[PDB]
Amino acid sequence: AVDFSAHPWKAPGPNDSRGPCPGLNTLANHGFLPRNGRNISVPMIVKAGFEGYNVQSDILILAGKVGMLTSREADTISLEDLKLHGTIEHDASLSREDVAIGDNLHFNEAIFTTLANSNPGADVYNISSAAQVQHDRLADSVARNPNVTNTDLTATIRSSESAFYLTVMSAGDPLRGEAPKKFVNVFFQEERMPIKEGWKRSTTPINLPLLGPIIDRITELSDWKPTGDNCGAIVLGPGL
Amino acid sequence: AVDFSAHPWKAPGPNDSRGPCPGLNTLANHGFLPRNGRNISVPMIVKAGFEGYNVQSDILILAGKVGMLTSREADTISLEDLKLHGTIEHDASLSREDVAIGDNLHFNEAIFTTLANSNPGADVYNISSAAQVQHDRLADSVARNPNVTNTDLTATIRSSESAFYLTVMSAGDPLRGEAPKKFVNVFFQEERMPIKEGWKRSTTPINLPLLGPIIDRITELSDWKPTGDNCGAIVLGPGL
Ligand code: HEM
Ligand code: HEM
Ligand SMILES: C[C@]12C=CC(=O)C=C1CC[C@@H]1[C@@H]2C(=O)C[C@@]2(C)[C@H]1CC[C@]2(O)/C(O)=C\O
Ligand SMILES: C[C@]12C=CC(=O)C=C1CC[C@@H]1[C@@H]2C(=O)C[C@@]2(C)[C@H]1CC[C@]2(O)/C(O)=C\O
Ligand SMILES: *[C@@H]1O[C@H](CO)[C@@H](O)[C@H](O)[C@H]1NC(C)=O
Ligand SMILES: *[C@@H]1O[C@H](CO)[C@@H](O)[C@H](O)[C@H]1NC(C)=O
Ligand SMILES: *[C@@H]1O[C@H](CO)[C@@H](O)[C@H](O)[C@H]1NC(C)=O
Ligand SMILES: *[C@@H]1O[C@H](CO)[C@@H](O)[C@H](O)[C@H]1NC(C)=O
Ligand SMILES: *[C@@H]1O[C@H](CO)[C@@H](O)[C@H](O)[C@H]1NC(C)=O
Ligand SMILES: *[C@@H]1O[C@H](CO)[C@@H](O)[C@H](O)[C@H]1NC(C)=O
Ligand SMILES: [Mg+2]
Ligand SMILES: [Mg+2]
Repeated sequence: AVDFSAHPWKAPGPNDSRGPCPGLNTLANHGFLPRNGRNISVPMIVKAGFEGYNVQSDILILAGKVGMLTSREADTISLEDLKLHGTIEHDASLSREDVAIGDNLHFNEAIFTTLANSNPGADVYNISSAAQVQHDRLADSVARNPNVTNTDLTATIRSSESAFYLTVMSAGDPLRGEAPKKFVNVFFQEERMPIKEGWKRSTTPINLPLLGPIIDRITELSDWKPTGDNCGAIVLGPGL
Repeated sequence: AVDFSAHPWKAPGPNDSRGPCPGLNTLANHGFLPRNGRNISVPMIVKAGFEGYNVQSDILILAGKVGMLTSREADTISLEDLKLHGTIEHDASLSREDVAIGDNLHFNEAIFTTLANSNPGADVYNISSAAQVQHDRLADSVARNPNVTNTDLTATIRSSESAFYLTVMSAGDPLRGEAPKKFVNVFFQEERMPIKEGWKRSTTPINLPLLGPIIDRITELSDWKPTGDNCGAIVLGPGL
């Protein structure tokens, strides 16, 4: 049971911390996480992701504790902290620029155009369109960023993020790996749950067993290859 | 106010969780951390390390949050969880065996002999002896472990651990980078604060600024070289 009327969307104020993740930013914009985007713990993320999206603790504990590395605090982050390049934040994002050549934090409409224009002739994004977008975004980074980092780990994270927008913003069973364009576009562009537009929280739990085959299929269709060393080493904290 | 007399050493029972770290095990054995070694958060580690050893939050937050990755819980570990190979736990330990050829968890006297016999003719261990021990322990792993991992990261972690025993178990200013053998031996062999033997908590804070030059000097004197892969990629969670 969750009451979305008790969780209205509100635009972030000037002192509200927001990060590179539309998932967490949207939860904050609805007060499932603190609207100020600060002093956020893994337990808070677990609860917020469950209440807002029906995303389960398996993925949120795993990703959450990696995310905690990005702050200087014992057990919390600000959402903006997650911009730390090379922990989770990576090149060839769907809606942000690469840090070496631009802003790796804020939503960018020109970057988002690739996703927005994907799956022409359908009213949904799906696994094949998501894979094509990942292929095109990586090619863009390889072309324009001489410092691009593209590893097994970044590629897996990227497919996980695509799987997230396909599942959390779904109309039908998230298993199907497709989501209305109208829902996904609001998610990214406004960091809002598209309630007025007809979206409802999944009644099916979204967990690693559900996401895994979607992730693997997106990767397979994306015609991916590693770059350089292919070293999957994360940055372990800020300012090292 | 911290009262060391209210923190007696007690040997762990068979179901009290202990890990590969003598620093955290000793805090547990004195009740600065829970004696059962479970349900331990980074704030708890920060407070325990301050109270017991005068180790500051900078290093304990950084290491603590990496250590949290080893459990399946949102914000706690058991001490035994820290044995997870390739997060922090590494080959060429001072007092444990390499996981591929033995027990990477428990104190082992035969391994410890190298450290115990270091700095002949003196009643202290110091930076040069610590470096010699690291050189010899790595050589042992290269000789006997077909799955040996030796990277910049493991080498740095090893120097950090040597810097910890030299500073936390010091008699004089921890700056000096030397510790009585009688104190360090009790620390490793019994995971006890050597209070009866004359040890007292440092009155000087032990933080990254203090440890950094000690760590770097231990590395430099150890005649360390890359041997293979050199990708400092940590394991991000259990059972992946
Ligand atoms: C709650 C469900 C979640 C959803 C639905 C979600 C969704 C997404 C999506 C779609 C992106 C890609 C943005 C892009 O490429 O432009 C993303 C990026 C990101 N997410 Fe999440 N996320 C969730 C949870 C988390 C958690 C728990 C963390 C914890 C650290 C996190 C950290 C990030 C980071 C750092 C990025 C930036 C990666 C990059 O594009 O460079 N997310 N998220
Ligand atoms: C800050 C939180 C801490 C975490 C998460 C942590 C974790 C660990 C881990 C996982 C190991 C095993 C590495 C290996 O040898 O394979 C280790 C070793 C060690 N730790 Fe800690 N530690 C912490 C704090 C401390 C403190 C405060 C001290 C102070 C005494 C300390 C001293 C040591 C020493 C001397 C070793 C080396 C043991 C050996 O090589 O046999 N640690 N630590
Ligand atoms: C992408 C992800 C999930 C969504 C997100 O926004 C941030 C992250 C960062 C950590 C990722 C995580 C996963 O989805 C699971 C990953 C990708 C993990 C690191 C390795 C991992 O645990 C794995 O090897 C199997 O999935
Ligand atoms: C080993 C350590 C501590 C324990 C742990 O589980 C994880 C790490 C990784 C990063 C280490 C950190 C330190 O303790 C301080 C170090 C070693 C740092 C990298 C360089 C460093 O910041 C330094 O002081 C000298 O270069
Ligand atoms: C909350 O975060 C701020 C930084 O935004 C930090 O100064 C403060 O100590 C944090 N509080 C905790 C311990 O949760
Ligand atoms: C990119 O790599 C070059 C070396 O190839 C380096 O000199 C430069 O500083 C890097 N730039 C960034 C932004 O990391
Ligand atoms: C995605 O939709 C397009 C257009 O409707 C279709 O051609 C394609 O086969 C779909 N892919 C998947 C994986 O369903
Ligand atoms: C673990 O610690 C938390 C926080 O103090 C507490 O609420 C919980 O009940 C504890 N669990 C156990 C098994 O003791
Ligand atoms: C360590 O002690 C030995 C023996 O007393 C001495 O020869 C050596 O120079 C010392 N090294 C340092 C760094 O103090
Ligand atoms: C360890 O090394 C042996 C011998 O080279 C090899 O057969 C085995 O697969 C290795 N195991 C690991 C942990 O990779
Ligand atoms: Mg990015
Ligand atoms: Mg070890």
